[PDB]
Amino acid sequence: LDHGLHARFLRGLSAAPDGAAVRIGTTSVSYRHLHRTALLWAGALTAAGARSVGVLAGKSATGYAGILAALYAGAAVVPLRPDFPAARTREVLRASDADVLIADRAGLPVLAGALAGDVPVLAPDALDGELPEGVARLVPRPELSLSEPARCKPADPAYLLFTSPKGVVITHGATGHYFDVMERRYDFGASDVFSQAFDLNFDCAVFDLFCAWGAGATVVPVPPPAYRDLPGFITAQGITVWFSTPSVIDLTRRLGALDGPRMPGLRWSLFAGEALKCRDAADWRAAAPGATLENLYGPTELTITVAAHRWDDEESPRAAVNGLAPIGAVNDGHDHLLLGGDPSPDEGELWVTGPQLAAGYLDPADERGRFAERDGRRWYRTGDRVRRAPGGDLVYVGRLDSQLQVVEPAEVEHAVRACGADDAVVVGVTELVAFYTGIPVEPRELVRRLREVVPLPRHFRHLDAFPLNANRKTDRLRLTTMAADGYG
Ligand SMILES: C[C@H](N)C(=O)NS(=O)(=O)OC[C@H]1O[C@@H](n2cnc3c(N)ncnc32)[C@H](O)[C@@H]1O
Repeated sequence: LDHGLHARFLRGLSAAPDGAAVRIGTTSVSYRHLHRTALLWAGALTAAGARSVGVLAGKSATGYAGILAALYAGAAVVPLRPDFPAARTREVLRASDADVLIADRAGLPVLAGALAGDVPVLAPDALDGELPEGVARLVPRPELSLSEPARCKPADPAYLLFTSPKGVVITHGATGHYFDVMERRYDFGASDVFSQAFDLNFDCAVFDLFCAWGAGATVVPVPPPAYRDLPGFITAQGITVWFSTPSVIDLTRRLGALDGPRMPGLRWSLFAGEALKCRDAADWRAAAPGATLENLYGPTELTITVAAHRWDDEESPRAAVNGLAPIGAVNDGHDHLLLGGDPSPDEGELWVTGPQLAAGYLDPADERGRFAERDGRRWYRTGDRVRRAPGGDLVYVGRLDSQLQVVEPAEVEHAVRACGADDAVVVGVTELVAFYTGIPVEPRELVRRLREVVPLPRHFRHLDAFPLNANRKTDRLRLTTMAADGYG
């Protein structure tokens, strides 16, 4: 089992071959059935010489098997979003130099557009007349099926993932170090049931898949209606491990769904992608009291997550800064610094180096200003302002470049929440606009409260919800435009 990332799936296969690898609605696909499908598809990918495989698919059997088939063929997985604009998907195919495309039924309608810039398509569910004319089809033959998955070197690409817009090359070796280190934090086993909440083109979906599969556990895609009541969905499905952006907490709370211990069977409550508020952690924890909660942090260029904090109902609120839970300690095997060009013991840009470094970007020229040399080593400059609490825990404060002159928006946001908002986004237009959710407050009352907690924005906007970007993060760029249009 030295194959690479996909060796995690082989370990599940060995532990629960006939157990459910993926549960899609009212049906399951077994490890064994995914394995054989991937061997079959990989034989076709191998015969066509595939080094990079576009996976143009949703949360379908085809899409999960397509990921595995790509890895089984020794190729990088290049996830493509069927619901993304076709022209964007064209750019990604060009940039990644994808050799083959695997498409499910959600991918078919976008495929004519996707291929309108030599790239055969493996689309099991399609009829011939459903592929655009010109496009050659990969029809996997059982006689060319591999007898076993390709074995890859730690340097080989496993995944090509795009940030929000550069292509990041994630290696087998880096995911190998990642899962080795994350597995040791947890107690996953074959009876666990993992959410699959992240989109397939977002790096955290790799944790969903390979932590579950590494344990012989079951992956359960979270369909969009489920967000009307996440705790109901978790309990109905017997989900033991939950992982998402922490926006789902305020969402669930707002809908009245976060009242009482509605998730008794949950064991792990994991959040990544944006700042986690203390208050949000404690609220989720009351709703899922038998689940350990963790705040997981990191950028795509450091393989999935690169720091972790295990929430403690008593200690974490003490270490909190600006109402935000700590991001904790960097993953084992990594060093970090907080730079001001001089290191600080207290606060600065977080720089990290270690085995989880991406191999780099699809265009090396993009590395400059992002990857950096220091003390003979290669680091990733996160562009995040991070503080060290007493205790040693790191705490994320904000984007390094968010500072203004009129000011640290994150301190204003914290003051708005201490005055009663569920959440706040403070942006510049130079003056301040403070968007907030929660109970509406007349702005002169909000100012009175803010002068009481911090002895100020000139404009306050109440929203039912912040807008979210493609990754289900607060869309701060959208809000900055809303501010400029309204008050420029
Ligand atoms: C978790 C996933 N690797 C991710 O979100 N990658 S990303 O490249 O899309 O975005 C990374 C940025 O999200 C923010 N972020 C990610 N996880 C976070 C956490 N737990 N707390 C605060 N900020 C976080 C930071 O600004 C970070 O640099």
